[PDB]
Amino acid sequence: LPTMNTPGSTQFLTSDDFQSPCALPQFDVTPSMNIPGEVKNLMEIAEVDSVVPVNNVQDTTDQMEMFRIPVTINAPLQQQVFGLRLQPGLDSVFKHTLLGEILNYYAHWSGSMKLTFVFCGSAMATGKFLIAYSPPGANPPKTRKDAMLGTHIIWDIGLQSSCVLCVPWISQTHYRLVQQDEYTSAGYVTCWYQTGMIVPPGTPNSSSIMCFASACNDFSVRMLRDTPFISQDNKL
Amino acid sequence: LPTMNTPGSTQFLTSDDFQSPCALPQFDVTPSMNIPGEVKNLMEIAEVDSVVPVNNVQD
Amino acid sequence: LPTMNTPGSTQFLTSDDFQSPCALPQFDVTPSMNIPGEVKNLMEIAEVDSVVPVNNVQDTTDQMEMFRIPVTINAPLQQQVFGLRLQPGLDSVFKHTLLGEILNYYAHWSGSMKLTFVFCGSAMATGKFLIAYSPPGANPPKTRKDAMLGTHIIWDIGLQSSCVLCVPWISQTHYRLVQQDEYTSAGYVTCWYQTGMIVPPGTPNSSSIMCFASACNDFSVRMLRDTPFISQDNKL
Amino acid sequence: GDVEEAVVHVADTMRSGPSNSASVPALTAVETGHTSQVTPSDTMQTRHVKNYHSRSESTVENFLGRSACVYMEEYKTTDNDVNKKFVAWPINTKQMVQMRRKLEMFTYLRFDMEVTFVITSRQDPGTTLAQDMPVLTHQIMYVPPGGPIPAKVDDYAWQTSTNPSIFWTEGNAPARMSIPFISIGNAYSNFYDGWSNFDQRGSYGYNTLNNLGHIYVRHVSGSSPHPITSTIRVYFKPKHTRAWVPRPPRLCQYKKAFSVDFTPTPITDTRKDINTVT
Amino acid sequence: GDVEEAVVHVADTMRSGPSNSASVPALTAVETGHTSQVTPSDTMQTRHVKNYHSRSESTVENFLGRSACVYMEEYKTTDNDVNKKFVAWPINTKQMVQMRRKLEMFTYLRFDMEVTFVITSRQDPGTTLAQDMPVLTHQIMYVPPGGPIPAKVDDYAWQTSTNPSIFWTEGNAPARMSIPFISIGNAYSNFYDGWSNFDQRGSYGYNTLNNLGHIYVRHVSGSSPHPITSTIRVYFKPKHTRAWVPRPPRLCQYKKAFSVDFTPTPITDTRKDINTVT
Amino acid sequence: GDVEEAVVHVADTMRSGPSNSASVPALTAVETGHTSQVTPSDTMQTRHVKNYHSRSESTVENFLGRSACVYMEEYKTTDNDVNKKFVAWPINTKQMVQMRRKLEMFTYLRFDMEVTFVITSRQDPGTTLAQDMPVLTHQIMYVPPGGPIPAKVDDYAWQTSTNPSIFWTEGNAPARMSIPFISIGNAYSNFYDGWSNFDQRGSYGYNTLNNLGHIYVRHVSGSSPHPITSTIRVYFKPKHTRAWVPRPPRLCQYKKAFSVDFTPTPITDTRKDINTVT
Amino acid sequence: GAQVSTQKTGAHEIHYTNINYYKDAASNSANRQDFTQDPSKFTEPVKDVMIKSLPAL
Amino acid sequence: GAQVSTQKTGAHEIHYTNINYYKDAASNSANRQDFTQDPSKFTEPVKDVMIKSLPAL
Amino acid sequence: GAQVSTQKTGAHEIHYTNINYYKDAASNSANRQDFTQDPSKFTEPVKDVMIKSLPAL
Amino acid sequence: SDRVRSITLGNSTITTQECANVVVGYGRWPTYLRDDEATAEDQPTQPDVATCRFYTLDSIKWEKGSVGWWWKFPEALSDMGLFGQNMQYHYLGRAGYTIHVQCNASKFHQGCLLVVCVPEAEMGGAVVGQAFSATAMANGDKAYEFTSATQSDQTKVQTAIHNAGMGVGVGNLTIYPHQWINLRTNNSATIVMPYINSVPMDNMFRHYNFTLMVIPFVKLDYADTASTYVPITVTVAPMCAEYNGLRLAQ
Ligand SMILES: CN1CCN(Cc2ccc(NCc3ccccc3F)cc2)CC1
Ligand SMILES: CN1CCN(Cc2ccc(NCc3ccccc3F)cc2)CC1
Ligand SMILES: CN1CCN(Cc2ccc(NCc3ccccc3F)cc2)CC1
Repeated sequence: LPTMNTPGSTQFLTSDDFQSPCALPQFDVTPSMNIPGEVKNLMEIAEVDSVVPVNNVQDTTDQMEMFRIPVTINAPLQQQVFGLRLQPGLDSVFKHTLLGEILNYYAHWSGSMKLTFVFCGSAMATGKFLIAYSPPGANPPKTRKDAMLGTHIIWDIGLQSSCVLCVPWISQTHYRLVQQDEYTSAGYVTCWYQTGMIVPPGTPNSSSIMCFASACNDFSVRMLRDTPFISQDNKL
Repeated sequence: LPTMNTPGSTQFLTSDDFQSPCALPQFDVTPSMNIPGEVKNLMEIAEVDSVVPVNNVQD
Repeated sequence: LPTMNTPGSTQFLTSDDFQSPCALPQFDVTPSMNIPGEVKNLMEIAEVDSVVPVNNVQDTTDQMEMFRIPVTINAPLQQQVFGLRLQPGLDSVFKHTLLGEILNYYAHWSGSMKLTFVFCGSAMATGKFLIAYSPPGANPPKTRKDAMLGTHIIWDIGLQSSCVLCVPWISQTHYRLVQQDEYTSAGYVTCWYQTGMIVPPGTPNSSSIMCFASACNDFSVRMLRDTPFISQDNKL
Repeated sequence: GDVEEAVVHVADTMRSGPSNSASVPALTAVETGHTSQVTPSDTMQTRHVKNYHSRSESTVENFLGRSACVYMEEYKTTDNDVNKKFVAWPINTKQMVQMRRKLEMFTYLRFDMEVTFVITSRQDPGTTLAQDMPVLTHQIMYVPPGGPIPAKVDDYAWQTSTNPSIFWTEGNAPARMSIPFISIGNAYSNFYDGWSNFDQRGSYGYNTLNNLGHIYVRHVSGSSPHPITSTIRVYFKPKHTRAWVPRPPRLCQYKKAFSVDFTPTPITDTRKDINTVT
Repeated sequence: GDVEEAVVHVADTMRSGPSNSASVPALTAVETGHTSQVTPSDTMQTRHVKNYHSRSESTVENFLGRSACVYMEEYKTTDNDVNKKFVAWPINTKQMVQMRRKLEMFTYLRFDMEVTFVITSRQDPGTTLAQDMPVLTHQIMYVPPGGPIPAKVDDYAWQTSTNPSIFWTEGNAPARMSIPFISIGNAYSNFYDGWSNFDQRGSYGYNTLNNLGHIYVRHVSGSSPHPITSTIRVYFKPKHTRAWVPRPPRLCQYKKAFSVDFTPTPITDTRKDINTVT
Repeated sequence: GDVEEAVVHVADTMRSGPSNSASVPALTAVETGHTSQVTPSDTMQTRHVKNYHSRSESTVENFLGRSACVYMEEYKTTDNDVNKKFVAWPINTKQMVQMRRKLEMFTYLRFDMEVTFVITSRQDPGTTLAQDMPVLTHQIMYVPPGGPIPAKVDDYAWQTSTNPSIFWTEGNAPARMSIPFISIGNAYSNFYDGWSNFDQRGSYGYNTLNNLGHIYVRHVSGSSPHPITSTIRVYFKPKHTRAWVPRPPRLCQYKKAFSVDFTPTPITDTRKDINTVT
Repeated sequence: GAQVSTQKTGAHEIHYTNINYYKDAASNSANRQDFTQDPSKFTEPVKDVMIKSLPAL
Repeated sequence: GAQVSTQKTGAHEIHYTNINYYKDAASNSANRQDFTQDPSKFTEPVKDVMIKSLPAL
Repeated sequence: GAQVSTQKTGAHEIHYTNINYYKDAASNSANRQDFTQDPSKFTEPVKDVMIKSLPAL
Repeated sequence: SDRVRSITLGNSTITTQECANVVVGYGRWPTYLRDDEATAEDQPTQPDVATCRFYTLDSIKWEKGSVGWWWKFPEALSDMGLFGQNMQYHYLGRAGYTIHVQCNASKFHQGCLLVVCVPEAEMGGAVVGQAFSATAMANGDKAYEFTSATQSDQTKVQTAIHNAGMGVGVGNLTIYPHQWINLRTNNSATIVMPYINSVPMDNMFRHYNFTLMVIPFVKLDYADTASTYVPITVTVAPMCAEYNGLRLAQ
């Protein structure tokens, strides 16, 4: 049967799908067992919440302190609680979270995100907070009046101790680069005092808040790549 | 299956049409968008008028 | 017909299945004859009994002595007859038996085993014996009270001169390694005097017992390997 | 089921006779921006002609469906300079003039890609060349943007676990692969009249949208007693092409790989006078 | 008979208008261990959007379906040290960092394996290199646990009668083979929090369950007048994969090939203050 | 017509409860030469278990279906001794120990054969090695019993007209061929307890029935200015196998290629005493 | 004994044949065409179903 | 799963078979058999249709 | 003239085609798909059938 | 109300008037081994009620400086009632578990605890390339203390809290089944852990099926009160337990 070899023959492509001979002919495999916890897609992992280390103050002698956002009883009428860049795969805040780790194995991402805040103060304490997301622009907000123009939610602390801020997917392109640059910016997220925290007598004067990050049901990734967080110099 | 290679095997012809493996398996492409001004044949461009520089007087 | 060679072409794999040209074209083979004793599976061989050399006392000047387990008329009320490790493919006792030889050509094994004991004393002699199998544990049994807790059978010597101890397959894994280690231990087997041996006047004061080893109908092996018992240094 | 089965000639001339009427097909007005649709049959007597010519070879698919070199570089198997033993090229189609001009006739493109690699080797000159070396092997690695980049020939990054790669041995056919449409946008853009920062500052031009990654090449383990130099050529061949918004072909010679800068050029050549025809 | 014949896009956004009611989707309680299922449509007005994005590339099958190097070693065709003329590697996936981390994201795995071997050779430097040697040939032998192990290049054990082996000649395509699921248990275990002895003593960790065997390689009969060095790289490519019980990715650098030992590491990098966003 | 289309797990355990009766499955009598067919269900309470284990890998077809080396020899392209430039091997399966023991587990065998040849070359050491030689070619010739035998490399007998032969060039895949069942009897015999002469004299043992012929190998026309040594390895792979009358495996080491001679060996290893279990 | 199935393409704007040559299922090519998934296992591991609109507690 | 289609020839004075081997549509061969075209987009971009025979204005 | 048959897989959780190219049956591939066996030949070579439950003698 | 839960196992009952929902492993409820999945042949023993009951595993003290604690199972219950005896006398074991953690404080206290069950929680030694005994990681029901600073003693495990002694980010432990005890609205966390292993059954003295971890993510704080610490109690109840391969007692 006449034949002609085309270019690419005898090459080894690491991502090919070809049949090959079996070295252990007629090997009987062990019967399957339905172990609990089967995972069929990394996105299922990506959708689980994880604590975000927002308090990266360059002076954290205690590592666990990075997870707590300080709050005080007597604050200037309007005062910023925190601010951060929305770069889930590049910013130091999201770099090592359960979501950031998955993204670092890819190059493109798209979809919305969830940020959940939980108040871990006393039961008698109360307050209100304004959390706003500012799409990309030439300047990040500096005061509450600037922040309130963008997407935001007013959070009231009560019996329900958690509030969810859904960051919508507002972008000019269907996808964004994990190694984000100026062209594919995503904006900023900030939190401000809405009313202030009030406490009765006989309670601590300070409290803390924690943030959780996760992906919505429309999130996706593409173009698999090798992560840069792990490296070696010599064979183990 | 017996076979025999004919002349021309292992050559690289710049105008060939052969199937080749995909390096990015199961890559999801961006949805298509009907941008105005699609061109399907260079002759469509060739049929448009253009100014002719007839006055080539060397001065 | 355009084609491209994939990795693995022109390699010689010792366990491949490919068609090849015949060098003796149209050769007429001799007619077949149904010789008695056709064997279609090595397990059929593995299921046949064979004598186990249990008496490996490091002082056997006579090799045939290894096959006989001594027994005496006047023994301490409780006394151990023998003890051994259940490593059919590794223990010296089972290493060279008809079953051990087959196993040494493989890497994994599973299923139950049969141990058959036959009393070769006088016709007037009588006695009872306790044979027990102790699953894996931190310590092998030291006395009859310890042994009787595990699987065991009380053997009565009478007209029927043989008794069968079926070792059940109790393991955490579907398979065990022939080159057994601590992780895949199998236990121990021991025999003890139940009542003692009594003889009338005019009979020998000593007797012997023999053991036979074989596999049950649920036994199996997998992963063929090269046996280590045979070796050479120069071409014959 | 076993088999499922699956041409447009140019317009024909039509017989035209003498005419005398008020209709004036010859006269028109270009001010409307409309190109006249007149035919020779409308100004002169013509015979009936059947045309079998076809415009098959003018389709964009065929026009761009030819492999063209886009980059060539040299690396040595052994040398003192570490940077000289491997290649690191940011992917871009502006390096070679011919294919650059071919692509720049359209503003937006969307196509699949077919990549072919041609590798050749030669022994460097020297005072002593007598040596015996088995066949060499080469590794090509593709690093999407943001991935780790090797800093030396024997770096750990060469152990690709997710980055696709090809291992090739000299003497066989050139390596080949296919690449789908991998742009974040809906189509590739040859031109981009805009800036990077929202304040209209920073990088300007098509340099802003070039984020396709890098390609690295090395000798797998060859290290000869004497230097050996290798050269690699990369060829691109668009497939399944679509184009939008045609543009005028470039008149001035290229001068930069990431800019439109140029020097003024005359419109065309000159002749003795407006009547010279010889 | 002659032929028998044999897609799930992400969820679409839905138009949402102004609302004023007692329902409060935004408020929840994380104490339950339940991740909120809210969507942007539940907190802001949104338009109707059809999503054609798919999560095809995030499947475990595709995530792990890439060949990665797991071991590399060098052996010489001729030398004084007998142990230096062949390789003997106990199979394990903990040697290379990248694939180790990739696999360690799951507790239990069950997959078929595809093994590819890349072999290259080079002439050692010396004062005299002029020689002529035909093409070399290599033998790869797999020894299940407990089998005989060769002690020298020309040992009798190299006459495999049951042990599978591959003979390969330089200049051809890399060798390849397939391996089924060969674990005694129902699934491979990356971690094992337990001991070897029932008295909670002896070996500890995943080192206890590593009993996959060995691999040996040698030059079939090549013995040059001058030394020649060869290197072999082994690549693993899981197929038909299933995974259970996901785990958090490793944060600290690896330090041992058969242990989880590590050094404490900061959670992440630092910035000027909690408000810095530049 | 275009297509025509064309599993036995081990026995399952069955629930067994307490029993008290006159039946005594445990008691038997080995004097009958009958192996007891008892099962664990007959002596202890057991649960219901479904077994999916299969004995596929224990079949004789698979047990013997592995290629194994049977002979290796060296010949030179050029030398003074004529007998040293080619090989002449009488076919027999008793040369290599491993496959010999594998085959000797059965008394009679009947199978097709698949033969593969592996050839490698190397340059002999010397004071001057600088030379250039094109690729070598080798000839393998099979001579049924009684045929002419060459006496030198360039003998006339190498012009085979009826004797099958293979010509092979270095650098390609190993040569292969198939051989049907070519025994005058109804089955191969590994053992033969008898003599050659009818008066019970002459040759004794399996040496009498070995009349399979010879194999010869040479370099077709290569004759280098300097010596070059080549080695050939022969591999046999039974196919379509049938066996009869199993025998006990050999305990003593082999000492002759055409005899059963041996030296007495201990039955097995020893231990401290009959009760030692540690 | 040939299988015909669709190949990956695009939303708005396609068959390949496969045949198995070896007797061992481990020799087949990767079955990377499955896209079923269910995240409720890890996101909703609670016993009592909670309605998103209703208060959590 | 084989496609049969005509090949380029001449006017006055012819089938080939194609089969896809890979699961990715990007691996197929070039589809250079399409010859549809419409130049009115660039030659007649006006709003009101103009008859060639009638005066332009 | 193509044979289609099942290939080895697993219990809980599959066709290949074969064609012969040579005229000699010795050229075919190994027929390692047979799993019939009967051990009664070597384990029960007695003349009178013995019931396991009943006494041997 | 949905803040009231009651659980009844064997002859013991648990009542909580202030609790959140109940987390069920990976959505899988504990169950007995099926016939088509087992491997051992002999009849198992199901000592229901005798072994399936709650067992209070001692109590710790939560201070302002506490860092966390961990327990390993089933070794923690090695000497607790008939469960321990049956564990000792049998070669193989298999059972799910119900973990209930109690921690109550006034409406003027503040703090947050993370309760998580980590299956296959392998741990690394304090000094890389230095082995530890089976006493620096499990010694019965006693709780082990995490450390704020890096461990230095070579005879014990690396107790660096931020790395969880497994060389991973502490904040990512949410992936495993878990619940939070926030003093503002919760006093107890309940987790139903099914049997997870690569084999149908396993020796319960050689293998640690899973590890429980309680980590204060927001340190306890209070002011002007006579209560100096908040005790924390853990209670565990094996479920659908069955043993196999009886032998002498370990
Ligand atoms: C500026 N032009 C825009 C269009 N773009 C087309 C294009 C897209 C991808 C590739 N990939 C080549 C490749 C193949 C294999 C491995 C790595 C690779 F980068 C080529 C061209 C070209 C640039
Ligand atoms: C610790 N991981 C567990 C999973 N295991 C998968 C695995 C299983 C078998 C093989 N065999 C490779 C091989 C191929 C050909 C000949 C001999 C061989 F050993 C590889 C990986 C990897 C280790
Ligand atoms: C003692 N055993 C008896 C069985 N016999 C099997 C056998 C039969 C023929 C061959 N021929 C090998 C061959 C192939 C090609 C050319 C010439 C040849 F001799 C091999 C084994 C082996 C010896």
